[PDB]
Amino acid sequence: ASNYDCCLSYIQTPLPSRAIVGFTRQMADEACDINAIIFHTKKRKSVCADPKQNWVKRAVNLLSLRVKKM
Repeated sequence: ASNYDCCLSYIQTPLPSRAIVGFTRQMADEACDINAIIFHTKKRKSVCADPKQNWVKRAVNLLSLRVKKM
């Protein structure tokens, strides 16, 4: 096992969604072989955070209802 070369660079530091302005979902196939969360904080470029965290899943969660009509 080893860290892949997903987006620019994996989320070297998982920050709270309180600093996440925007984000998107990243599929496992392209430059990434795994799932990652293309974060777009207000003080950090496109961040790639694997959807296996509490902070990530929290940000992706609000999105799960956002990118899913109900």
